[PDB]
Amino acid sequence: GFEYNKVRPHTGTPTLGNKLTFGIPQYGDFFHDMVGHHILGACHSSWQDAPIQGTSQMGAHGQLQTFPRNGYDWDNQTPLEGAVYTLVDPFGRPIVPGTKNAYRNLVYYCEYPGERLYENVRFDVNGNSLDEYSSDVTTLVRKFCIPGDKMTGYKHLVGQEVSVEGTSGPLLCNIHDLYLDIRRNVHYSCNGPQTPKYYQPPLALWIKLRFWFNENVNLAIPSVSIPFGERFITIKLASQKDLVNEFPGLFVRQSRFIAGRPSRRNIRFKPWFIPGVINEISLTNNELYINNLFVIEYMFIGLKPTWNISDQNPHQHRDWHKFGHVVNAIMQPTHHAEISFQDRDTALPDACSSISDISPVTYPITLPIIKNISVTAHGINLIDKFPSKFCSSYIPFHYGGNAIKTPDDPGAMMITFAFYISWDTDYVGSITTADLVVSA
Amino acid sequence: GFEYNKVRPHTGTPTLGNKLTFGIPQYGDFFHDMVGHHILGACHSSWQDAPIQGTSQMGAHGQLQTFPRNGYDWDNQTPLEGAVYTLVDPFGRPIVPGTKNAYRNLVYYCEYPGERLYENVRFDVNGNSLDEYSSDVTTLVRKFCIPGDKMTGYKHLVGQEVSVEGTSGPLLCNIHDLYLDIRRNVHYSCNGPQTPKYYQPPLALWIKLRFWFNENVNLAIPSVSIPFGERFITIKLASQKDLVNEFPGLFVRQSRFIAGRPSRRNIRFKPWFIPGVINEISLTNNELYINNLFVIEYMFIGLKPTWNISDQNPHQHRDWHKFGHVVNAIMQPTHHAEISFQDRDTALPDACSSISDISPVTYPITLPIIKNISVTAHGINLIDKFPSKFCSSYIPFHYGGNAIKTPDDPGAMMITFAFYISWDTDYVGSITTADLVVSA
Amino acid sequence: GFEYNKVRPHTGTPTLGNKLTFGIPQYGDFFHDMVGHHILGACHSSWQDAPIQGTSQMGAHGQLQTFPRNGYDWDNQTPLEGAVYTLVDPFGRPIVPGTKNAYRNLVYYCEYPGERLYENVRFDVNGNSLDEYSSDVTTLVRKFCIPGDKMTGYKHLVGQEVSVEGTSGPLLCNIHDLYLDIRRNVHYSCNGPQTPKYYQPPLALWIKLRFWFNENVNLAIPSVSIPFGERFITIKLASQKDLVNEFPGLFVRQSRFIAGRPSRRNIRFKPWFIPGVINEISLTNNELYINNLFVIEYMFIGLKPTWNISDQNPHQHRDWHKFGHVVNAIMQPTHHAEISFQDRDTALPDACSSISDISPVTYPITLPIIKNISVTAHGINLIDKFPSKFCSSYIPFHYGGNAIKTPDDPGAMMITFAFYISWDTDYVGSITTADLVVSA
Amino acid sequence: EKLVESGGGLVKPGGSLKLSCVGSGSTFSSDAVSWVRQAPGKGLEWLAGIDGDGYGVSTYYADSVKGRFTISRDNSQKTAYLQMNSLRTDDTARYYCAECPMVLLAKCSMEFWGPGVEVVVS
Amino acid sequence: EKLVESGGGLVKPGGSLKLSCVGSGSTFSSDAVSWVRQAPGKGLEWLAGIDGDGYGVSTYYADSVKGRFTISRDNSQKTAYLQMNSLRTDDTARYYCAECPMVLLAKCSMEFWGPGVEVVVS
Amino acid sequence: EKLVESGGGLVKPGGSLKLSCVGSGSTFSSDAVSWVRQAPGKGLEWLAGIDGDGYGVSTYYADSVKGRFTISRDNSQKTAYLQMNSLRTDDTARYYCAECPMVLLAKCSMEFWGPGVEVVVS
Amino acid sequence: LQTVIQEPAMSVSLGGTVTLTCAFSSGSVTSSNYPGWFQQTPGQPPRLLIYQTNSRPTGVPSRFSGAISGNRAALTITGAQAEDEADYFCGLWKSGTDLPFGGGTHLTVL
Amino acid sequence: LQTVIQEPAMSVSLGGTVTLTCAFSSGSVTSSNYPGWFQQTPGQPPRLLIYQTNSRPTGVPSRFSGAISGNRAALTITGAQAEDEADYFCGLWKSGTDLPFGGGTHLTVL
Amino acid sequence: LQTVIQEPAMSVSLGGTVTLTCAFSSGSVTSSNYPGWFQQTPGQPPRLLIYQTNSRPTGVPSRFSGAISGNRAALTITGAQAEDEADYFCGLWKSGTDLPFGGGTHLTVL
Repeated sequence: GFEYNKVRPHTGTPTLGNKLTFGIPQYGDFFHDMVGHHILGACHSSWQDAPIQGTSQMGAHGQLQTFPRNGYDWDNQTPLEGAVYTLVDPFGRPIVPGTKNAYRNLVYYCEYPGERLYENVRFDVNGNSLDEYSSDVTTLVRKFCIPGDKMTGYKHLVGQEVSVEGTSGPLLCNIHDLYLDIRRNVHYSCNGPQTPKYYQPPLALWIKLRFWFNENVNLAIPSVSIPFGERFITIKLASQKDLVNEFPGLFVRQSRFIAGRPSRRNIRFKPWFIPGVINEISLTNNELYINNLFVIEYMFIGLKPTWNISDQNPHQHRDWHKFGHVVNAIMQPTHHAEISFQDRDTALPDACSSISDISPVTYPITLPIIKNISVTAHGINLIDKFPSKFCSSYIPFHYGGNAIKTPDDPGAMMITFAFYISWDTDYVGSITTADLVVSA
Repeated sequence: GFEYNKVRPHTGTPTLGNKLTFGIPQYGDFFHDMVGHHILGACHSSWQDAPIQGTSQMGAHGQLQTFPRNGYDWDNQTPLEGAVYTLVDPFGRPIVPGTKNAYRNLVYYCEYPGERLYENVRFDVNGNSLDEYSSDVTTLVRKFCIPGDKMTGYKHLVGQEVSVEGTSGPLLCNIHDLYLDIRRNVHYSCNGPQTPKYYQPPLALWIKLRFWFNENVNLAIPSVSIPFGERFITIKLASQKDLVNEFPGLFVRQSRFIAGRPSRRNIRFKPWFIPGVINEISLTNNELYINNLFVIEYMFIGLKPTWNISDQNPHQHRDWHKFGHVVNAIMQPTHHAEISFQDRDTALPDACSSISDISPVTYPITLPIIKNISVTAHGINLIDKFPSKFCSSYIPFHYGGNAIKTPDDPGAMMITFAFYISWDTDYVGSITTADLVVSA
Repeated sequence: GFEYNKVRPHTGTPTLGNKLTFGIPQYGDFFHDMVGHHILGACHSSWQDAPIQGTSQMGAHGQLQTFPRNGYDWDNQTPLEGAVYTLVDPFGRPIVPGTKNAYRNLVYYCEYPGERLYENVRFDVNGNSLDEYSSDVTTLVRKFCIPGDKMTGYKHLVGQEVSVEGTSGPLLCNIHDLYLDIRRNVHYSCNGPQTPKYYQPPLALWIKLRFWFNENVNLAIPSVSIPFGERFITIKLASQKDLVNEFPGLFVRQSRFIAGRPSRRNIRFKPWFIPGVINEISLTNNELYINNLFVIEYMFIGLKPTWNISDQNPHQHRDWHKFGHVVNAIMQPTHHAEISFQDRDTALPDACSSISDISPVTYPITLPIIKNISVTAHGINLIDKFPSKFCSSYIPFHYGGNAIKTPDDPGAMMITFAFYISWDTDYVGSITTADLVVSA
Repeated sequence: EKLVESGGGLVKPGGSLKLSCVGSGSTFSSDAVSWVRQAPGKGLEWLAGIDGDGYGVSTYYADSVKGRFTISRDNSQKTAYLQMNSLRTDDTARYYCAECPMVLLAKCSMEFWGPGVEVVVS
Repeated sequence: EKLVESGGGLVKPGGSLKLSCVGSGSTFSSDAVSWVRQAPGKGLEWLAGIDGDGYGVSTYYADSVKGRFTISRDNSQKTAYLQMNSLRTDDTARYYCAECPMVLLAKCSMEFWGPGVEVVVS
Repeated sequence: EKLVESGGGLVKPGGSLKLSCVGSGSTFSSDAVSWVRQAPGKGLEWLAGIDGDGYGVSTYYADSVKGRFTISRDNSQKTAYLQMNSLRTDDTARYYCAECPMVLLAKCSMEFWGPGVEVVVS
Repeated sequence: LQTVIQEPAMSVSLGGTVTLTCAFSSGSVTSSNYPGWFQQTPGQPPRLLIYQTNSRPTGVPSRFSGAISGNRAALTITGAQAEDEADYFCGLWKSGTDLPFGGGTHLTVL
Repeated sequence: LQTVIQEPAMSVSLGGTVTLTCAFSSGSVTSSNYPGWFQQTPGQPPRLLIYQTNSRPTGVPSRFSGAISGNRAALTITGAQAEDEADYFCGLWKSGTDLPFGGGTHLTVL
Repeated sequence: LQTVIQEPAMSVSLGGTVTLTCAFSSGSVTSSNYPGWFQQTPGQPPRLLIYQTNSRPTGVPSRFSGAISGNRAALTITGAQAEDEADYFCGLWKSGTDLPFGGGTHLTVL
């Protein structure tokens, strides 16, 4: 027999960025798994004023946002022949300059916000912390030991959006062989917490606590082995600025007419990003579900640049978990058209047009930061100068069985034994290290 | 040793919507699994006449189809400035109004047509039905107990289409870091039975019969346990109108010219859907591959709105299996262009154009209908007012092992024990319930 | 204890298309798994000349490439009204006719180049080959006995590209129920070795050797059971012409003006593909990693047309591994626009435009080549006249457990027993057969 | 959407005449034009008609006037012309235009009408 | 971007006048035009101005001239017009244009100026 | 695709002349024009030529006439002009156009020809 | 020949209900002939009341109705008024290129 | 009323530093008024030196600076030259529809 | 200098095969010179027969052929007729900016 009881926070009304404590009661003869349930409240941003043409202002991350005058480039100093600048919404809806309380920034969350919330978990027995981990071993656990069939449930628990598939109408095709056919196109879309929205609804998060006895039903420690009043759980919740971020709510639209033959019209866009204030997020229904039952050979290593988690990173919310050097590739699709007004001379079009989109398409590309890794021992040299892809890909592929999944990031490495990690690196900068020694 | 021999229908020449019977003979000392093989015939629709401008007719599902006059809105009553209406195919090929036998509707199938076919399966031994299930337990077993590694074969057996991948030519990109590159785009398409086609080729269906002894090779019942002449299998095949459906074969094209500066041209489309007659589908090669070998702790609950399966639902063929409240999100991509005819005043374009597509892109979004679920017993409360996502997501994720897959729908719930399902609901309407008690 | 030792090639400086030999030494009491590591060098093509208008030249596979004159069709003989032909790059950058050393072709690799490299592997003990397999058994192994969770690592080892996901900005949607929302679009892209590039960087390949004792850690043969100097591994590397291929670096742009009302402008493209010379690829860091540990019931059959691997096949690099008849479906997306210059008569647009892309979208569609298959026995008929999909789909789906994955190709069949393969086809041509008898 | 007729007057027998119809609508180029006549003391009689842009433009005629009358269109100036040859003494009537809100003329509507011009043959 | 003024001359009291301003820039149709006058021996005084294309075009006036002056724009010919009614003896001054490098006139810069024309009332 | 030539006649020595060539093809603006002459009793001699739209337009000349002749194009009116300065007594010949079915003049074919005009210097 | 016939004249009391009929000489009128009804106040161009046997253009009162009764085309005026004193025409679309009108029926509102 | 107040005239030594001031009659000048500064050599149209209190249009030397000091707008010329002898005007954007200028200050370089 | 050399005159019997040759003064003719062959019936503009040494424009019979033999350009007429009696010109594209023609060979069909 088993039922899930409730445990209330001992501290009282927790906040984002402060210690939180649960007290473990002895209700059943064994306790097996623990789940933390939290409900983050609604979010939005403050109203802002529209700029005046010619204004330059210091934005986020030391970036200067400008609203250039007519006939000047994006720096408001270099002349341009026919540029005209207006203001628009992220969806193309116009805005009049100078209007008070004219626009709001959009708000979105981090990726896997249910994993960044618990920045530190400790299980204390009158002090003497039996176990303690951070929000780094959780990333290794999800990248290695989660089967993959159960990714939908896990991404639902930690509040990560899942793409939804849609279809189009029938279309004609011409087959070749060495004929016509009807086919459909398949598209994907997202609507979760990570999509920038004007108003983010309350978010419910379930977070499973992972101690050495929680792995198996037969290994759960008793609730009587230790005196009743000494058991405590301490959690250091992450700050609000590490969970929510803002997306620009105002764009500058540039229209340029180039004279000649063909005469051309070009339309481009540039964000106007000035940070605002997000209201305080409050945690409600903070509960701990404890299940009451009634009567070395592996190591995962992560090499993460410090640039990933630094506050000066404009993309830290996306890249806070990736193990590698992340660059960005930008597609900018464009609608092109050519028109001829007469039939006397038609070698070249009389007019052209190229319409751009308000926001581009961004692809994150992760690259390795390690060429050779060696984990020496005081007795023998042990692993020596093995290539990165040997430890990253081949070892998980061969060893492990169905339990260990082959990771995706190039920086997540795995080595088998049956403690001085040095590496060769062409990347200049600080590098963080995470470890997880497990036996299977 | 195992040999797959065939069994013929006892009734003789089955039809779509009537009882079907197989008689099991004693050929081997044991029988392990049952597979039914059917071949549904070809399908098409009947020819129809093109309408006359100004006509309104009574369409399907109580919807009024109309072909408005020039200068009026879609309701043929509200004036509009410059609307002009013509007729087209789904592929843009024109049609002249009034022509006799001018077009045909397109036909497609349901999703997973091999699961709706067996609406009811009974195993009888001179009466006294040992087992009996419907076309709802099968949906639960495919959403829970199918590994997902073996989903391509299952989707091939029941006649469900799979998407095919394709690529484009090389394209240029500008990388950023805090450079140029060549990349390819990846697209997907579908060509299966569910794509609307003028003529649907014959469809072969293999359907596996799931009785308690068919789960494992060691649990199969013998063929000598019960007297020879009493074994029978009874199946109630689904009707024809619950398997195939029609898609419009005629569209009304509206072109509107808006005067001023910029002068604008808009092109939009609207279906003209009048139901036709689909020929009778005949089952052939109806066989049963009986295999002759030669010598509680789980509950899955699905709560389905009655709107999903009602004949008045315009999307019942898509949503007949989903456990949740289904809404639709429609995206309509558009080609936009602006042209200027001179260089005197170029602040605003001289002309604009917006071209739509004949059919939009539709995303089905499933939402939960349950906030709290309790399965009480005469002894104690057991599960009491637990949230929806705890039963939907966390329970499959933790318990089960590799056998149980985490479902995708918000209405499929799992509860563990080692019988009065009440729920709290913000949705007004009837709710169907499906249960499946299994032990593992 | 286990560490990976390195073994150097015995022959000395391997080349692409010649025999290669390793000599196994006795270092540990057992050897478990063997991995070959190679590093293929950089690739590129030679500079070529631009053509002169009116030229026709014989290209690859006996195809005639032409650069038509003004006012003629693609065959340079049939008159056309207003065709004008110029030269461009794959990215639209113009090229002047007659220029010396004006363009280069692009180079790409085969699909799964790490599997085509080892065209024949032999294990010799003073002759007397204990085992021998080709590059066809490996394809069956990957299509059947690889779990699927571990496919990212495998595709990284053999140099097969993996798609990367990106997102766009927020977009507005209108919901319907029987309301507005913000959603995102999800796209995919590729950048691996199989994407045509001007310069292909060096490619590192790890290839696992599969002998009967390598399957399990407990079944690895000892290094002492056989005399020390008799063990040898022989590998016949594939030729350079079977690993890399070229993509056109020059395109012909046709622009046509059609007079009347509406006046129309059409732009289309056609490749100018003349083969060049690719430099010799050199293998470096050729190593063998030997693990030094310190102290019938299944058949997979693949039916492959000889057209798949024939040198005259323009798509042999894509289709060298597919078990079926492969056709191609081509989509050609187009940008369309309509413009009206006045407001007197506006029934029909005054001008139109349709712009095509330089390269189309190609989907490979695989179709079965077998209708009935029978593997008879000298005693009884055994499997007789079973349909193709019974052996391709149902048998893997039911039998096998989690080990056997359900394949994706219609030509890969599996049959269970506890040797004369005949088949019935509607396909005329040569057919190749591959077999792999395994017990589990 | 209104119409104005012009070009009607006394015609000597055996002559030829041309009647013009000017429209001032927003969809005149996508509307089917027709010509109707009414002898004094009799009922309406349909004479000829033309289609509108959007499909193949074509001209339809009655049986009593085919070969003698010709209907033509001019969308640039928003005008419809009727040319009548070999007028007989039994053609003294009143001629109206009729523009439907439709493209094709087969089974039309004939909503809008013009004031008409009184043509006399004597 | 330069400007040329014309239409200024001696005007009898109680009359009306029109002044024209011709621009030869590449963005004249997207620029805010304004009129500024300067009496002899005094400081500049702003009179009226109009917006540019891109939003709703509107005309703003001062308090001492509202109801008597009217500013108009003509982008086709690249011209701005000022119409002055009921000129008094205290209007003898010099009038300049000021083409803003901006779409809206509110809180502008007025970088470009023209030579001006000497309007006299006597 | 035919050509019509004009502007040829008797010219006093030391004068200047202009020859015009008018095309009536559907791709005249994308075709390379050239001018050829033939003295009586001799063979053809190539003089000058111009490119077609699609790339950079340029003019090429021979060695015996560079600096004295000038070839120009006018696509709007479908015309090509040749201006000849300082004509000598050894230029009495017949002048033809040659419209290439090609964009660039380099290594053309010169399929189409005109009837020619008789230019005399005396 | 296919000619259109109707009653030469009809009468009605003010505020009453009166039905006019229209027919072919030999054939049978169905919904595929698309009958239309026209009114002509003397000295004025004809005005369209009923098109396609049921629909009314904007600006026509709801007291006018049209239908097909047996093999006849019927127009019903309910609640007659003084202004209704005029002539009524029925136009039938036989084939696809012929529109023979009717003789014209004068309606007398006493 | 809201009127602009300046000094009547000022003086400076060649190569010196001189600051002109501009103020409201009753209110307080802030950065939301967007003050601008104009120069008018005799016989020539006014020329713009400072807009938005710190920005300089192209073609103006770097010795001209502007700022807001306390509740006044200040223009500073450092390193005066002979040509600088002219009149200076202050333009204040009060509200969104009125631009009252200043009296105009004559600068004398001794 | 680079000048074109042709035979002054040739002869052929009716229905025979005759080959005309065209050469450089010092260099060697290859396929990169793109020789062209022209025919000029007296009183008429020249007409193009062979371009790029192998291709025929539409409207020219198949009895005309062109090739490069050794280091000369050869035009072969097989099955001569009466109309073929005219002058033949060879034009060679040396460099990319000069097209020197030939002296012209008169062909006589006896």
